[PDB]
Amino acid sequence: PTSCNPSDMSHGYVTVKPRVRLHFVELGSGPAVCLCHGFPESWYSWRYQIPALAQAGYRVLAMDMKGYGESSAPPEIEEYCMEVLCKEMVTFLDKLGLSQAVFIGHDWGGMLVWYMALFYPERVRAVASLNTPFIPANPNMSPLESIKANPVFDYQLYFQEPGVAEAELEQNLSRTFKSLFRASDESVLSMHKVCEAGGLFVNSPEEPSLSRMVTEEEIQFYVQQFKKSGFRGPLNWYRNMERNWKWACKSLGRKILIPALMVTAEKDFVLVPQMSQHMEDWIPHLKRGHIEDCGHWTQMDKPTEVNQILIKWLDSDAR
Amino acid sequence: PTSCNPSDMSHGYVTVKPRVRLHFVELGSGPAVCLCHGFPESWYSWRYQIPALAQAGYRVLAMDMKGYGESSAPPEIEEYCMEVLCKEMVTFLDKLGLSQAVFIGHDWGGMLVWYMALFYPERVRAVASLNTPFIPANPNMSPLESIKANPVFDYQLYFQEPGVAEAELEQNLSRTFKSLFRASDESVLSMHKVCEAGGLFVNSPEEPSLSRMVTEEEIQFYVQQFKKSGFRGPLNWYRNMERNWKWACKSLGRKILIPALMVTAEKDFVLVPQMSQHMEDWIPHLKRGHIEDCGHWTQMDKPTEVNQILIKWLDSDAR
Ligand SMILES: Fc1ccc(CCNCc2ccc(Oc3ccccc3)cc2)cc1
Ligand SMILES: Fc1ccc(CCNCc2ccc(Oc3ccccc3)cc2)cc1
Repeated sequence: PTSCNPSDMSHGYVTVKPRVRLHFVELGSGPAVCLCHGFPESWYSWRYQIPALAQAGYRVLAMDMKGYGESSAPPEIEEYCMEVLCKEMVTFLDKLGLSQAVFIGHDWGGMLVWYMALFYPERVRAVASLNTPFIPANPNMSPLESIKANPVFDYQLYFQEPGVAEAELEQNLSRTFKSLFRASDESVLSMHKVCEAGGLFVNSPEEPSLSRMVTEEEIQFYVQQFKKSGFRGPLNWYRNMERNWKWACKSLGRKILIPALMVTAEKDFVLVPQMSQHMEDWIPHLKRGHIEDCGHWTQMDKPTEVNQILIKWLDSDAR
Repeated sequence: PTSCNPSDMSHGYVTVKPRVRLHFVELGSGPAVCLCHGFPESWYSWRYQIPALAQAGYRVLAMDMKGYGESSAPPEIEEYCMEVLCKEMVTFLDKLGLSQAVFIGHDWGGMLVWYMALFYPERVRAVASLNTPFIPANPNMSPLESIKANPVFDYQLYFQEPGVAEAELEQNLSRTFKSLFRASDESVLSMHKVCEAGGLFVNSPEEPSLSRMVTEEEIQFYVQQFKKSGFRGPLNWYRNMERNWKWACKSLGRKILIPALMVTAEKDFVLVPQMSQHMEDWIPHLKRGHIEDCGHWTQMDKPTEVNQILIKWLDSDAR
């Protein structure tokens, strides 16, 4: 599928707060579709979707989320809680003069678009998440109790204290992204042996091989971007579990009423399909997509399939 | 009417050639409307139109034309001929993934959108010019002969040799813009005594008064921008008369077929309404607007009237 050359794009910048400006890439005409990547990614993670959606009749805005790439990376950890992040995206729409947009996210980005749909449905024409499900906040279950429940979520504990995961992730960026951006069958990480035996990459190859999903050129683009601000800002998306929990609790007792799409990935072994089992009771107008042989990095892994699911869903529920 | 605060806008950048990048301001959703200012202006000259068009259902892209503001200002004089300028605007659309846009221009910008309509009608949904008429090139009349015919066009002779007009225009920028941006009844310039008696401002007040059209704050914004690249780039739009003439001649014998609007200003004493007298024979689907009591700086002078004319015309001929 057609990808993007970064220098052949239109680049947009919007100031949402005094020292915070968001950067995005824009292509196409028609209804606005805002794409929100996950950790640790970039607008470039949507490179196979951007020209496909534009060609289908949509105006695509692919974000560099806060902390990433050309967007500002404020130092404070609380700048990366979901409450602040969502209101900045509302300001973003305001500054662009957009009454609403379609929101499509993946990973942390998918969590963000769910909460955009939940607290600002007025500004969200339609919402779609890849991998990330919407589970209502349990006001009786603290976040630490639920993380320290399912063992696959232990890498988030290693991500908590500032400076620790930054050091491992920044020490060699080419190794970091070549180790992460892999299909499920090529995976070199055990996300559970994380917090009692070194770190993320302690038992990974020092010079890992290049996944079938990516070229060397695409690895070096990610490498170049995370040389701008490093991994602190991206990691701070994990370091507000308790505030996100309290904020999410303030909405308990309301459903998401707008058109919605949930796309699950068979081989995403952390955000497993089954975690989405009962979103129908909270999201009455939910449509579904499901992709076989697809790991976590869904847009890179199965670009054709995701393109067909999104366009099919946009043409029937967003327009 | 609602204006714009510059820092509350979305700013876009597109690279159309190796050392040339165009800057624009963007607001709204709906059909694309590209606004192209004149000499010596800025995207800010459309400040009263941008929020009005967006509110009427249009996606506004207000350009900093080449040589101006935040857009690149290459040094070569030939970079500012109409042939190069128009193809860069085509590349601009390409990079944004826009099959076509509405083009609205004023002054030199209006000349540019006429030639966009003439050589690239496929990419122009509809075209509108304020003040600037479309007169077909006369292949028997050299440009110097026709300028040295009507005496009001003698300031263009003073603009020819590089460095001369730059010095007068840059010596005090606050004086330059306060002397230019005036209603017809407040005018301090005789554009004909230009080339045999000093220059543009030799018999103008050293500290001119502030026109009823503008505040001090708006003057200082123009002042701030023309501190970036100066007046050379803007002046170079006048220094390719013979190439524009030869290029325009290569199209003789064709009409402009697309929907079109010509807006004349009663008190524009250089681009007088009567210069547009016979554009109907070359532009069959031409609509007209006309604004009384309006000088050259049409968007600043009569903002309400221009807003009503454009929106009325867009809703019936562009959508
Ligand atoms: F190989 C890889 C590489 C990166 C990842 C990132 C996945 N993390 C996204 C995410 C989505 C929701 C989150 O909120 C919580 C928090 C606690 C419990 C349940 C949900 C926290 C993180 C996964 C595998
Ligand atoms: F007070 C002011 C301040 C600025 C201006 C600028 C007006 N100039 C725009 C323009 C439009 C077409 C042009 O092409 C020619 C060239 C020769 C003959 C006929 C048309 C040349 C310039 C006027 C009055």
